[PDB]
Parts: sequence; C-alpha cells; structure tokens
Amino acid sequence: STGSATTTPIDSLDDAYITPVQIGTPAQTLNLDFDTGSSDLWVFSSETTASEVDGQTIYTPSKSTTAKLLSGATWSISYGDGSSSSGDVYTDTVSVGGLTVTGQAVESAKKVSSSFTEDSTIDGLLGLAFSTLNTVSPTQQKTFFDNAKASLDSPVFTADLGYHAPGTYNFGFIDTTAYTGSITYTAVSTKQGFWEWTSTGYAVGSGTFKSTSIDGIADTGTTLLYLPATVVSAYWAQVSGAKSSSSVGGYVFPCSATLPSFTFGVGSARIVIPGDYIDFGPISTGSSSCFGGIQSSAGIGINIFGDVALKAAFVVFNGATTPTLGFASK
Repeated sequence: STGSATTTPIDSLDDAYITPVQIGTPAQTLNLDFDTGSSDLWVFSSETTASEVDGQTIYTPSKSTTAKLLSGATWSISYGDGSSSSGDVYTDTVSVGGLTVTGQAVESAKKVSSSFTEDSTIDGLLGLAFSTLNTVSPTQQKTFFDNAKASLDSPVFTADLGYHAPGTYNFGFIDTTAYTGSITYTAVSTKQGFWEWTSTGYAVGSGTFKSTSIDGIADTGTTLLYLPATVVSAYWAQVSGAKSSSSVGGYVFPCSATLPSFTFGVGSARIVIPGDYIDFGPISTGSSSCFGGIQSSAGIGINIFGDVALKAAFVVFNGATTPTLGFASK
C-alpha cells in the first residue's frame, strides 16, 4: 500500500504545516502537524477543557463506531518550546492520503497549553519519530508509520515541504519526479528516539565550504534551523546590522537586508537554503527588525534541522531495519 497527502503552511511565514487526517467511522477530518521530532498522535477532542479550545476541529470518539477506549491509558507530553498537552487514549481507524491503519492509538487531549489553544489552525500532532519516545502509559503505543510499515510497498515516508506553498508527505514510495539529481543517504542513530544524523559541514553564501561534523535531528515539527553558536555567528556576521538580542530571544536583522544562502553537507552532497527562506519577518507588527531563521542551539542541547532546512530538500525517512535519511535537491 501507499499514501499521499498535501501539507500546507498555516501562515505566511511557514511557521508550521498542516496535513488532513481522517479519524474514525464515519471519517472525522482533522488537520494535524506531522512532527518527525515526536511520537504521539494527539488531537483536540470532545474531552478537551472547553476554555482551552478556540476554533480547532475536535475529534468526538462517541460519534465513531470504530473508536474504543484503551482502558487505563494516559499520555502527557512536553515539547522543546515549552508547550504541553495530556489526556486519555482511544484506538480507532486513521487514514492519511489513502493509507489506512486500524487500531491506531489516538491520544485525546483533556488539557492543552496556551500556545496550542492560541493556534486555531492546528487540530493536533501526528508524531513520526521512533515509537520509543511515545508517552502513553502504562503501555507505550506505536506511531502511525510504525503501524503501517509492514503494509507499505517500501518501509519509508518522504517529506517535501514547500516554501510559502503547499507540499507533500508520501508513505510507502519515493516519487522520482519530486526531486532533481540523486538522493544522498546518510546514517541515522536511533539512540535518542529521533531521526538523528551527522551533517558534513556548511557554507555561508558564496563562501568556501567548512568541513565539520554537526550532529542533529531532522525535525518537521520545528520551524527554524538551530545550529552551534560558532556556525550561527559566522552566518549572521555576513548580514550588516544583524545581532543577537536577548530581549527578543535570538538573532535579528534589518528587514531591509538581502540575506545570503546557507549550505549544509549531506555526505559529499550539498543542500542550499536560499536566503529568503531565512527571513521570518518583523519581530512585531510594523517593526523594521526581522527575526532570523537560523538560530543558536546552545541552549537546547541538540542541533535541529527544522523546516527552514528541510523545505530546501526532498527528504526520505527510511524505516528499514537499519534506518537512514536521504536528501535530494529539488
């Protein structure tokens, strides 16, 4: 089997991407944030505290003839940005782009933090990291990909995020019309539960490539590119007027600037992020100070190849017995 679904930016900055997901019988369609940095599929629901729902579409399990309470199971998750959610668990039928999994753990939110309430466009998350990170207790549950893997034509999914434009998530097959050149595959460590790999170095604009190993994760659920402070300083030093602002919480730059590209290494290959992808617009409405799309990881504890980096590529998440990542230009 295979599946194919369009993913769409939630706003003009590509702050995140939503993908429609069918849950239950009859189908209830919710728009979920596919997140290769986490492993829980959770939804706003009829159980969510009423004051914490503001415009989201909710899953109502009592209206699904295939929903069943997973007796005694609870979940609770905190994300790197400080947001969180928690609740109870049903199993139900879940379909993405024509690919159906029966018995998928659908984690129903009883509580969500303010940043989720305030984002009316995201109805929940669909985790695509390794199932070892799933938070369901006392019986950990599998991700949608893990459940589908054996039925898929090939045990893979691909991320093709657009720049200010829709893109595609495919399950079970590699669309050879979606990229240019060849796909370069690179080793993955699953020891932290992430799609963790090692970049071979970087370049700033037209500058020379610096060969240096950068360990980090391929994370569709993080907006920006978070890299070591040495690398980030080398980038922003090429932008007149750019500076790190403790009050804003990262590097800012004059909105009048033209930003240079940033290249990252994948083995012997190179992925080029155009400068425009690194502009996240005014820090506040009407400001002439703009927020940078490349930021220091020094306070995180891990480097993060988020959407800024991934949307410059066609990315293969290969879940074969030894997982790997593939990157191609497009």
